[PDB]
Amino acid sequence: MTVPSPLADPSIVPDPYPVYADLAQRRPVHWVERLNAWAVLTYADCAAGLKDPRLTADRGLPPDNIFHRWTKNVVMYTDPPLHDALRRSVRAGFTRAAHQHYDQVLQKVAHDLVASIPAGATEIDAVPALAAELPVRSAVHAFGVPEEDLGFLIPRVNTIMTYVTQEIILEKLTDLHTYASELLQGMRGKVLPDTVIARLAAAQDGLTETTPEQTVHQLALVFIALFAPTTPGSLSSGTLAFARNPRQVERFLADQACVDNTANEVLRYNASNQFTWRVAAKDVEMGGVRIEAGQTLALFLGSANRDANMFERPNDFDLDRPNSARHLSFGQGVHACLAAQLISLQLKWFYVALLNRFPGIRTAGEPIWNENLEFRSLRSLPLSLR
Ligand code: HEM
Ligand SMILES: [Li+]
Repeated sequence: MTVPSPLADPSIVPDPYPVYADLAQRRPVHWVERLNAWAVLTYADCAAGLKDPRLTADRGLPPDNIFHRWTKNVVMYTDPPLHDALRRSVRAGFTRAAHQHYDQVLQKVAHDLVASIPAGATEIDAVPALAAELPVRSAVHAFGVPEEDLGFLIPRVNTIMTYVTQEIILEKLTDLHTYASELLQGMRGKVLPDTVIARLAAAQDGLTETTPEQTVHQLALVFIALFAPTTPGSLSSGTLAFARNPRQVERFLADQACVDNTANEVLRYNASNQFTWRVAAKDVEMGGVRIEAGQTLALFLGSANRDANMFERPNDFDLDRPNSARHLSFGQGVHACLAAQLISLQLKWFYVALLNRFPGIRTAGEPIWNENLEFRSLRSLPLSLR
């Protein structure tokens, strides 16, 4: 627990993959002091870890604080059986029928955003112009966040997501709860019909295994996830991958199977959430290391996704890869991303619109990355359009 590791250093965020690969070969499970946790780097160990009921997500200041009340009442930080009740209680937003509707909505929203870039424009910064914007348009039109309430919501989520005191974070999380409960009573903006939130709102008279107060907690989680840097990061990193791989732009334009695999290969190529957290409920052994009950683990999804044992030539962005769907960028098992299909639709329709209008995208200078590996996301992506 005293051996140095570079994994929590901002210096590796621009390109963490050679670091992951060097460390995995020698110490696939090892202690990272700045994370206060055991890093887990291989695909096999990350996948086992996500499936392991001995590893809890219940990670939970005065004891009645809102962070504790929130975490103990949302799917992301609870274990079965409560987790499973909480997850069933939001199923109405994410049915097969709902996704057939979101498919159509997201095709149009992505098309219209890309079409708003003048055809004669020669350059853009694809992060603010596109990657930051499409998730907001999707939040409004697919999820049903009222357009008129974005001024309230987005800056508060940005503050909560800061890489600012503990007091301020508790205040903004309190505000999200206030907003969520008032939204459901018609006191805030108008929720568009047939959206995720409209469906959840209509389901509230039918609760059987969760409480109205838990709906409020979970909606606060949804707002944080919606405006987190994860969706922008996926959009911008995939845009960079196409800009650096013109042969894959060609394959995308030539082959519907490549289009169909684009969301998953983009997600595999760069996990936005490069690691997620677990706590050992009981002693476990991983990577030859005895991890004791109570200790924290960081499962490096981003490393797993470039493990050559699962993905041959893992550093190739390859739309013809046959097993891209095995990526761990949405996790796996109990806590697998609630919005996985919504996100993959958003990604698919973005690249359809982008590469048909601007097949000639290329970088116009070096991309600039952020400094937080956990929520890894380009700050700027200067892009020539022609
Ligand atoms: C590219 C965008 C996104 C990525 C890469 C992503 C990634 C993830 C990952 C890795 C997990 C599993 C965490 C774990 O096992 O500890 C997860 C869970 C979750 N995600 Fe996403 N997410 C994205 C967008 C969203 C959005 C927009 C929403 C809005 C609803 C969302 C809602 C959730 C929820 C509620 C969970 C917890 C599910 C449960 O515990 O049962 N995610 N996500
Ligand atoms: Li940043």
